[PDB]
Amino acid sequence: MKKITVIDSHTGGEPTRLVIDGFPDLGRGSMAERLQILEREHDQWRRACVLEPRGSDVLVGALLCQPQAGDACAGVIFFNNSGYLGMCGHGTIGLVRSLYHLGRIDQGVHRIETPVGTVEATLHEDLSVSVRNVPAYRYRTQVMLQLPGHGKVHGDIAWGGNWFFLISDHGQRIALDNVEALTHYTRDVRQALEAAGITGAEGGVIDHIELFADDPQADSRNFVLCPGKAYDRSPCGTGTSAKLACLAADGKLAPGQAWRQASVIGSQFSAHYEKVGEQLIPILRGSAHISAEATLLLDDSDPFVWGIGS
Amino acid sequence: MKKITVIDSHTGGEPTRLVIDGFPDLGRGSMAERLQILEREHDQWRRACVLEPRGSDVLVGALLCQPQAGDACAGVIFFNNSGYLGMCGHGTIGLVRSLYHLGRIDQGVHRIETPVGTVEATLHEDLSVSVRNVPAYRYRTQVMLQLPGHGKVHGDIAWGGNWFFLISDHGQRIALDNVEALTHYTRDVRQALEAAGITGAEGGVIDHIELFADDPQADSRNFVLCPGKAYDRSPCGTGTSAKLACLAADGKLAPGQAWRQASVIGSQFSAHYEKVGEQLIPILRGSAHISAEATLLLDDSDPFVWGIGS
Ligand SMILES: O=C([O-])c1ccc[nH]1
Ligand SMILES: O=C([O-])c1ccc[nH]1
Ligand code: NA
Ligand code: NA
Repeated sequence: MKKITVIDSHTGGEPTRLVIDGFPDLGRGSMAERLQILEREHDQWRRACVLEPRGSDVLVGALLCQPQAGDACAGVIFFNNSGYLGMCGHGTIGLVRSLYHLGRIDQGVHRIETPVGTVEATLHEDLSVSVRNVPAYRYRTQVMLQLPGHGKVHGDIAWGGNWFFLISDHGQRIALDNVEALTHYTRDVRQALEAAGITGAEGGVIDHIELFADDPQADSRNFVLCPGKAYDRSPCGTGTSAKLACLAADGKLAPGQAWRQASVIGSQFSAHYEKVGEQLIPILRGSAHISAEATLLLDDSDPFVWGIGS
Repeated sequence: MKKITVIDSHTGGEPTRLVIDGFPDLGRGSMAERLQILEREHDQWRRACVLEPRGSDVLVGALLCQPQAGDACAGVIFFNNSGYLGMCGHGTIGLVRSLYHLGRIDQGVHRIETPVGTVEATLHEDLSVSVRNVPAYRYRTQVMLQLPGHGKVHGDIAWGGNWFFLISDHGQRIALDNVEALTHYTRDVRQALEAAGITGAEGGVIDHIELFADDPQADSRNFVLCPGKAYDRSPCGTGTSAKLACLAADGKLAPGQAWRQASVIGSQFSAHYEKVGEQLIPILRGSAHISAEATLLLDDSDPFVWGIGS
């Protein structure tokens, strides 16, 4: 039995499996270079960690890495049931809260290396975490999409640390009891995007889809389809970052102004942005809670030792 | 803060969360009496253990209990995302394999108390487990059912440790890549059963639905919808038990004869039955593997400490 030592947490219901020991050595390169090696040479390990039976389709994993920079407290690579993420907001909140749980950091400011750049997390007195994310921006606005059976929708294409399509005119009901219909709708959206050749910058695959609606207890409520067709239980840190860039460009949110984003299950992030140069810097605040301390055990006689399915 | 100590395993891909410490005390009564107490007074604990975010909709839990009988090695209560099970074949295989992992038993024959009676498990040299289940029987045969959009189907109503509706003339393709349509189909079947007021013996709610099909490498492949609308990744021990009773009554399987049942994801059980009196005793053999050793942590500040959702 190979062993993988993890701290499982969740942020607003969205889980993070922080791998603290047991994965193959990925060398001493950047987090982006280590991601390439992990995917190319050791992708079976991602599958063991986060697919059924030892994980779940909902699960996002985070491999804790020694960072290159002396002033960074950690590096991380994020992954899910289908592949690799860029940044991960809920995941970074989970990582920091987990490092605190392990006694490796205290309250204060920490820099975390990721495959898309270094972010800065503040662990507050209440143990919530603010993440100063990589820069966010809108690439295209009100891109028209024909949805069979639904008709035309318009969406923004925006980068928040992953690529998102953001839709307000969907006409769908956003609530936990409707996640089946919402999942089908957003799958159809991604299909339509793929059909029409619509990408982000430099042919970036738009693999996250988010729908927005009014909420009586927040500025907005969202539903977010992740690359592997599981939904985000949280308001989605990178997704909300993309949203801030869109609001700003539309003249609807100024620097420093708070924006409360509720998730499909009612959890909340508060967010604002700062302007540095031409760049918009999204800052997200939320809380994670520890779910479990676990050691995954990989039995060589188990036919699903490297995970179930395709 | 509060801790729940578990051994997670899976049987042919179907997970079992064996709770070995941390649940409230349920007294010294029978397993059935303890189930009553667990559900009435402590159902939040089931939810904390097996619902999101610390569990999954797929997960079946098994609370380890001290048995009443001096010659029993353990008692168990089984539960899922919706409520409580009776017996659980895959879960018993997982329990026995987990007790061996913990060094609490060795290879040989063990009696396990359950809410529907005592079963006998044999842990073999290859670490597979044979479970001699409680008696099984067919209650009604070829019950007619109109399915709006399909229509009509015929099924058997049978007890294998839980109540099942068993269908062969469904016209559905049974494979992992089709679980979405299979889930809808069985949901409708159950919908139709409730509509017509169809039950098992003494008003027994038929809460498991199973479809059967031919298989090139087994006698049959099945899809099993569990009470909480998750599917069984295993061939389903109690489900296959019910199947043996139906086959026997139809003159299609004699005592001692092997029946190989494949699951929707390709895992297999081998099964046969023995005849004692007017009773049919189903015997199921399969293998579990350990997934993880974990300590669930229940943070009082966590909004979802007792689980997400309805
Ligand atoms: O919080 C996020 O940034 C995220 C991306 C995918 C899932 N969660
Ligand atoms: O294996 C079984 O008996 C079972 C029942 C529900 C899920 N698995
Ligand atoms: Na509002
Ligand atoms: Na066959």
